[PDB]
Amino acid sequence: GAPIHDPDFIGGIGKELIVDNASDVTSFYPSAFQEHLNFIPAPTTGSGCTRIPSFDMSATHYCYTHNVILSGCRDHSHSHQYLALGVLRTTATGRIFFSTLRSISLDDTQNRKSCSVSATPLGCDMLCSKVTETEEEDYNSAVPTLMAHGRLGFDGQYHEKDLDVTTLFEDWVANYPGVGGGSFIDGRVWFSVYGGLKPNSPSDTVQEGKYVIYKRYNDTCPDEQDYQIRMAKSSYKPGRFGGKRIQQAILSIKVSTSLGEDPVLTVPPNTVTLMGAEGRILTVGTSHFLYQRGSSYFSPALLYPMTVSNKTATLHSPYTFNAFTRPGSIPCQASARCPNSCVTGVYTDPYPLIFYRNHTLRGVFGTMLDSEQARLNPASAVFDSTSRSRITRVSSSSTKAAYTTSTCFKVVKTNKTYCLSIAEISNTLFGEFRIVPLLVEILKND
Amino acid sequence: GAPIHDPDFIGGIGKELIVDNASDVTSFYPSAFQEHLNFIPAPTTGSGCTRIPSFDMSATHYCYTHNVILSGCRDHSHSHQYLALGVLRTTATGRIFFSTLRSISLDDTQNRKSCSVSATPLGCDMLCSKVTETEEEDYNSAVPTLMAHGRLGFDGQYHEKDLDVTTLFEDWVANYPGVGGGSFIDGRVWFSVYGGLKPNSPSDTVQEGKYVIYKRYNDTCPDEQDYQIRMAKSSYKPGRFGGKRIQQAILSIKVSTSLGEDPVLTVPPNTVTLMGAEGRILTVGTSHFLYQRGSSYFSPALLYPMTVSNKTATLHSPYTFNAFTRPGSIPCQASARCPNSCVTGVYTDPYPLIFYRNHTLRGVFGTMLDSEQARLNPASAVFDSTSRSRITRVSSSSTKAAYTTSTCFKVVKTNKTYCLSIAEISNTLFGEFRIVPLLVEILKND
Ligand SMILES: CO[C@@H]1O[C@H](CS[C@]2(C(=O)O)C[C@H](O)[C@@H](NC(C)=O)[C@H]([C@H](O)[C@H](O)CO)O2)[C@H](O)[C@H](O)[C@H]1O
Ligand SMILES: CO[C@@H]1O[C@H](CS[C@]2(C(=O)O)C[C@H](O)[C@@H](NC(C)=O)[C@H]([C@H](O)[C@H](O)CO)O2)[C@H](O)[C@H](O)[C@H]1O
Ligand SMILES: CC(=O)N[C@H]1[C@H]([C@H](O)[C@H](O)CO)OC(C(=O)O)=C[C@@H]1O
Ligand SMILES: CC(=O)N[C@H]1[C@H]([C@H](O)[C@H](O)CO)OC(C(=O)O)=C[C@@H]1O
Repeated sequence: GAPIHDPDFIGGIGKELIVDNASDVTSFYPSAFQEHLNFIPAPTTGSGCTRIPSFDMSATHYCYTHNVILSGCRDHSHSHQYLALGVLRTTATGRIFFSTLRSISLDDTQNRKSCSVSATPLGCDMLCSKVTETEEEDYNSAVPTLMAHGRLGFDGQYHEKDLDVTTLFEDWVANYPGVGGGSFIDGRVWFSVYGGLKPNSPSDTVQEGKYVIYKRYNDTCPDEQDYQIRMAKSSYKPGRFGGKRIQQAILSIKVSTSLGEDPVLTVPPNTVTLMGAEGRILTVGTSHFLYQRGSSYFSPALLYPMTVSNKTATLHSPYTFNAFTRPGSIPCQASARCPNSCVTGVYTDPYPLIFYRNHTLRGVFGTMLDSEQARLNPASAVFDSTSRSRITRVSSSSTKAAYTTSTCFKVVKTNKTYCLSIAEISNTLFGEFRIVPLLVEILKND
Repeated sequence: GAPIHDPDFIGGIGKELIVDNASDVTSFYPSAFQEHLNFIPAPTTGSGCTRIPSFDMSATHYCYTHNVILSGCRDHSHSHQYLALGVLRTTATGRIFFSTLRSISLDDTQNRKSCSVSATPLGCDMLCSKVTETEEEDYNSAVPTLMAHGRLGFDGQYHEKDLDVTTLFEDWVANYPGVGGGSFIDGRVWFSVYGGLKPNSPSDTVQEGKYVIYKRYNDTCPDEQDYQIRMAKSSYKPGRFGGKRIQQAILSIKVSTSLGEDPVLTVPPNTVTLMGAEGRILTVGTSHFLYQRGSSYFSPALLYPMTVSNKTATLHSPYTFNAFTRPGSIPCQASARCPNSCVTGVYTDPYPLIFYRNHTLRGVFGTMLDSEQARLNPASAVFDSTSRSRITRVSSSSTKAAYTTSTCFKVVKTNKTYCLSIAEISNTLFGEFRIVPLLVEILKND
């Protein structure tokens, strides 16, 4: 009898929440922040660093995890992980609360990093990278980044198995997990991923030449056409890692009593994907979406529809929201409209919230950071391809923030739609960051 | 099969930690705060108020609870309690983390306040006072404060039974749990409760003329022996609650599947006890103590030796740790030495740490608010009968704070002793307070 959310939630997890062909996506907006049970551990010392939140939830249980670095967020020697496996429940007065059932600190010699979780029928699958050298150091590591598929079962026990990267990520130099969540689809769990591709490798050659240029809604990038093409053509090998091709990619693994069984990579064509970066594998109802961080020139939040057959996947022309920009360094700030070759941004995923009877997406929820270049002013709101709804603010004052990963669901019992935005926040006295789960109820005008 | 601490801990919970005869109690001291699994939920909204912690850990599991008011700590409207049942575990590296197994939000049609939890073999026993009026108002409500004995079972479910206060606390006008953890002894759960006595009632006339005068160690009170007796006599009828007799008591309930089964109140004779205040029932080894907050004139930490005979217990002359003082308010400041009438102070307890082979208590661990009147600057450390050891600070700046309670334990394996100190700390952005569980390893100078 494995852990399941309370009955008030059954049928309201990971499904298409608001199907309204009439009303305007934006008429829907986030209410003020709600007080729920804060299930994400805060730093217990003045220097402790807790970052990189990853979270997924299936119709039965939810998974969560983050990074813990004793000395400070800058130290990159060792560090452990925190994992949680729980279920949603309600109080007599119908308040909701994330009730973790298994809370453990996974800490041993091995230094995992940038890990992603996903709710599977066995427990909480986690995809990790185990590093020695720094990111910069590893991208030069001719040999591909070491990876391991782990899992925290309903029994509180943890087990993992390193994946044979010398083959799996053969044509790579660096290869880390998208940090965003993974999703379970057809007995398989699909994680996002990116990293470096060994130049001139079989893999590097098919992408060689392939580019793609997504544009802003109302801003037509001036710079001549020949200029834009060439720029994009190179936006896949930024100077940050010495021209190395940072390619997107999606890994799948068979979900069974054997961790890391039947892995399979799927390297989409840059003719459709953009510069590789952190991403999340979403699943709402019957649709699937690959979220990709805006680490390149494109600023608007993206969403590449995903389809699966066999053990591989297929991306498609991305859904986009212009109001959903992210802070980033010039020439790739929040308003950037021209293809360039940078590498910045921050993880801030959009959650599919409103569809059409024809099951096409329309509205999304998530937490952006209003600010051209710096990582400031968290902001929660509903977004359509163009505009933004009334917003709710973490703070009406300038505020330091980081990764924000959202997720919505409904309490059928109290017919209400809630959204969970796990946001990295600045913190005093106890470390650099506090990973707090903001909770909002989706309300609509009249 | 019930939950239980990893074997590395078995034998190191609720026992005498240090048995020394010559070593100076103060030669031991707290390590720098450690980085462990923050198991205490933090606010999630800008106004959420989380206060009044309560902790108790038996040889098998640990219980924890705190209160939560939505609109800010001053609002008296409604409120709900957060609960957690868990056990201690270790990582591959041998680090420790409090792994909670049952995490819930108790919120309903009732308002529970000033609750105290205790680890019973049936789960996590809780005692709360259900309020429908403010404290001042209830201290004038001829009738007794309604209460209930509840319990979060190992299965996750919570159950409670209202007590027949009109008979049980028949001689009281108000009565609440000491907020400080209770203890399980001889098949009954024991809680420290306090409140106001119904003037002229049997329970009240017997404490007539009874008092005690606790003096500081070095200092000496000038005042006449006459002026002293009176002051001490009237310290039990302070002016904050209309001269009512603020009384101290201990409630025992039988631990069984029937909640509230055969409870029994014990009202110690004021020839030994000071004015009624928040308390706690500690059990270290074969020794039972009673901690009494210093809401009256006596500044030093108090630990009343508690012996038990069936359903009733007896108290003895306290152990005073004259260095372990609390912030008061003139004339009852941290330095106070003469008997007076006041209802101030704060909750900051001392856990029985160091013992004589003859079981006599020699030293204690705790965290005091190192100030004279205001509630500022936390500070952890070992305390003997007269002085404080080296100190570990939350911060070296002026830091606002409040309640703090501590429990220590030994990791039999590496034979290392640790003290967990839960303290309400000042917080920013998210609520007026953040309850952070502090962790420290007790060290010996050389
Ligand atoms: C000067 O007017 C202020 O208007 C504020 C609007 S509502 C809200 C917001 O910005 O969304 C609701 C948020 O949940 C709240 N933040 C948190 C963390 O709970 C936010 C803060 O209160 C705001 O940032 C104030 O600093 O407010 C709100 O009514 C303020 O109280 C008004 O003073
Ligand atoms: C203020 O100068 C530094 O003091 C440090 C003392 S140790 C310690 C303390 O106050 O005991 C250890 C505490 O765990 C730590 N606080 C937290 C929350 O982790 C505290 C603060 O880090 C310090 O106080 C800063 O405010 O420090 C130590 O000697 C340092 O080397 C000094 O530079
Ligand atoms: C593997 C790794 O180092 N991840 C880091 C990531 C990375 O630098 C970026 O995705 C460029 O690849 O960025 C950041 C960051 O706060 O922005 C934090 C992550 O820890
Ligand atoms: C029942 C109740 O109200 N308890 C309160 C307690 C009480 O007032 C004291 O024991 C006598 O004054 O004080 C405080 C406080 O920070 O001091 C908080 C508690 O909420």
